Amino acid sequence: KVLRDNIQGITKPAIRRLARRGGVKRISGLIYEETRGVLKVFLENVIRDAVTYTEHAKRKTVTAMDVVYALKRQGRTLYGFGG
Amino acid sequence: NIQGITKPAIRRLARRGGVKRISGLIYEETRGVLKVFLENVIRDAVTYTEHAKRKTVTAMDVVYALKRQGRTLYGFGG
Amino acid sequence: TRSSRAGLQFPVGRVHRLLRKGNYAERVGAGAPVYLAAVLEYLTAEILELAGNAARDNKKTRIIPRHLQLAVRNDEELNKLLGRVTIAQGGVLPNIQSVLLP
Amino acid sequence: AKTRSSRAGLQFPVGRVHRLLRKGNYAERVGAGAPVYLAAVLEYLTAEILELAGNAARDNKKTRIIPRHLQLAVRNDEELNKLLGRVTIAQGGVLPN
Amino acid sequence: VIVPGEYKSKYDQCAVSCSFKANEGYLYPLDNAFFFLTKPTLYIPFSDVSMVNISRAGQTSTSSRTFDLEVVLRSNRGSTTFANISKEEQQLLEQFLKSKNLRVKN
Amino acid sequence: TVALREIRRYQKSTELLIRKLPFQRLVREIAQDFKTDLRFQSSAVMALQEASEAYLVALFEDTNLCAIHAKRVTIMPKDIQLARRIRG
Amino acid sequence: HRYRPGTVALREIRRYQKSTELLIRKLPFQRLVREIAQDFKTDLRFQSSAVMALQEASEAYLVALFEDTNLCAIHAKRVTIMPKDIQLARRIRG
Amino acid sequence: KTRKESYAIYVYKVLKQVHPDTGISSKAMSIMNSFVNDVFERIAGEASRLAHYNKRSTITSREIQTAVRLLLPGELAKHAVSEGTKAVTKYTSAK
Amino acid sequence: TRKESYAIYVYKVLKQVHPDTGISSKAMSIMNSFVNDVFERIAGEASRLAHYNKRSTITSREIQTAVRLLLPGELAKHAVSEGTKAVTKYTSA
Amino acid sequence: LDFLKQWLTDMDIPYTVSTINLNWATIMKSLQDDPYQFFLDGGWNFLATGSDDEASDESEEE
Repeated sequence: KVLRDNIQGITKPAIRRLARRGGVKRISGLIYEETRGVLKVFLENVIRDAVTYTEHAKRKTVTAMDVVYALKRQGRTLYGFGG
Repeated sequence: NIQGITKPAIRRLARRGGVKRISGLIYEETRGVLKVFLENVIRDAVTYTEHAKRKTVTAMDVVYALKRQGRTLYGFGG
Repeated sequence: TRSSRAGLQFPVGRVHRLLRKGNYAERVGAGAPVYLAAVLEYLTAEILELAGNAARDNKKTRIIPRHLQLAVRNDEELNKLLGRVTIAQGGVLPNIQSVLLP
Repeated sequence: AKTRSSRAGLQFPVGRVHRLLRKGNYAERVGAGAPVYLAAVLEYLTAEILELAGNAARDNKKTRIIPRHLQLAVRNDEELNKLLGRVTIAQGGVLPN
Repeated sequence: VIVPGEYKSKYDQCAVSCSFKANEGYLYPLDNAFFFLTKPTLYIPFSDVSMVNISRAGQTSTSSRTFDLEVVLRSNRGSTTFANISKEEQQLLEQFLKSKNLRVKN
Repeated sequence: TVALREIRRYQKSTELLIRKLPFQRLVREIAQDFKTDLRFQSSAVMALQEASEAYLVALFEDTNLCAIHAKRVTIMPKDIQLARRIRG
Repeated sequence: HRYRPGTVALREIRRYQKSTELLIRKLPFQRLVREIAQDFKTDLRFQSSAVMALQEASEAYLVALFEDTNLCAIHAKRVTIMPKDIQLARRIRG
Repeated sequence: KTRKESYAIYVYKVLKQVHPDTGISSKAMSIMNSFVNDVFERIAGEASRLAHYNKRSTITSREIQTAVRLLLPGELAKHAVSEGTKAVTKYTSAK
Repeated sequence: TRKESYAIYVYKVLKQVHPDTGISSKAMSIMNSFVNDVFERIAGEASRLAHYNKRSTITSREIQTAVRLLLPGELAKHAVSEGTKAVTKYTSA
Repeated sequence: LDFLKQWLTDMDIPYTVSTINLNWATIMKSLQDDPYQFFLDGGWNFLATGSDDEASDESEEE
């Protein structure tokens, strides 16, 4: 149907815990929305490539294989899912 | 050798980059960076030649090496 | 001839042979060289038109690498397609930071 | 002996790796010398990562190796960090700093 | 009583969302004031409104919630800047603003 | 002071900080634009989430480094765009 | 007239941004490259076009790195670039 | 000398088809030939990868279509798929 | 269904390098994808090198130079030594 | 690390090696409030971990 504010589903504490895993000490307020946007752009890039692989595959499901293959095109290969 | 890449030339590079004022340690540090990057490219180039069984560093091999590094170059090779 | 049949400039038969030779597959489709030649010709058209416009701006009738670099970097799309690539003798777009100015 | 992996003495499958190179269309015909050497390279690399992962596991005191150990070894070892810098290991985490 | 306005925003919506004090809230136009919700609920009456201005950058991302609108109230010497406005929202707001005959500085 | 710990606790853990189901809904939301009736694999959703997690972690590392250059212990958004542009 | 500090530098910024010429001198750089390549295979010869390719690749790398260095300095609220800026830029580049 | 093949004749033809007056220097032509070869190599690599991924030997037009949809930023990709589908239809019509 | 897995051999390598150590299925998948990735990297480099030097067949020489290029320094040295030993034992047999 | 251990043994100061983290602030406040409350709640052995979590896997064979 239709979904909204799902990028807002990324929570302020989630962003702060991410920044702290990444080493940040004090976090300005404006960081959260822009990190949400950065995550968003990265996700349309990955999902576009994955869905394109699937449309080639004549398949209605986006396999983790196609996900990995999209990440490999992006140059940020991940190990552990599919093969 | 690396000192041949001298202060006026480093200033010219930085002015192409955009830099207005330049600190003095910039010249030495940039010389070091140039040393490092040149090593990285040349190792792949000469390895390509040893495969090729040639004794000269061909520009085509240079383009292939820069392609492997990802800093691709166009024009000086096919 | 097949290039005339497909109404294209870039060579369909050459692309077919070179795809066969490249070992891209055991088999190479009939419309594959047609389709690929069309795509390559379109890319050459795009780059050449943009470079020609830049050349007219720079008051020239032959396209030098500076025109190619200017076209690629100024065009937002082509900058992404050729971002890692560096063009020989192309140079850098004139961009100067605000704080530097008097 | 009878099997090619045994005639070499390699653990990873020489015959299968030959089949993969032949099917991948990496060349018109792959030579017989190539797959043995390649299987040797994969053996050495997997051995290196597995030794480092087990060493990290022994520091952690856990007998099993987990992707935290796998990522910890990769990031910490400079050399293999250059080999797999672009890679991300799933559920690896980040090193202390 | 105050009745909600019949002025339709983007996608038939009745308000426009934007960030404030590190918080996202809505703007509702009305006959005699703007009402900004919900923390802190702010009233901007048109009579007190001195002037408004628009600030914009040049980039491909300008189409996605970028334009900004700065209003000044002279009675309190209060300046408030309204960030995160897109092309369509800015156009609809400006259309409302000419129709209401408010002084748009530029 | 608990802020300073709060760096060092989550650094060890392998947990995925972003909650699972809002990420699933986000991923399907983005999917709808390019194609609908798309039935993602759960493995595919986790694969997306892990890569996003790592990318943001590296971004915040570069951000804090920018701040330390600036003599600012607080990350500001200028750090975000600076890291993004230098990374290219 | 005695130019105030910085104006001539800005002029050169415009000048060499306009130009499309090699800013490092050919024989010094060729000597440098040959000195690096002594280690990997001694007595190695170079195709001259290959040397030109190494040179312009290095020019592009150093130009982009100085751009990043200047961005780091402007972020640091300092007009003059410092080595600090170069380390920061390369560390972000990774 | 050896017979060395370059795409310069076709680049030069297209340059007339789009801008008849303008010519191309030999160095810029080398750059353009490198660009054509690189674009073809990237597209062919992706198309072969797709065929291998999906267990399809033949590189049919669909594979390269996906390759163009993927490699290019989309706003060229839409065009590029369009002319290519047109071309395959034309070649099917002709014999 | 048959699944093409290096896991069966990777487990043997794991026990030889470290007898008592065990492996999670998750780490085992990490290794399987690792071997696939490195194999594709080296094989692709060898294919490009065969085309570049116009050779129509990949051989041990192509693979060892591909190792020299892709691996960094120390792993490149040890890998080429182990690999040349391996083709040496295979040929001597 | 070995040099630090030898030096501390020479000074005759017992040392602890661990990986866990708590505040220094709350421990300082509580121990000014009562110097012996932390010895009552177990002394410096609390840093040693006895039960954090359990992790395992089903199997790995083929």
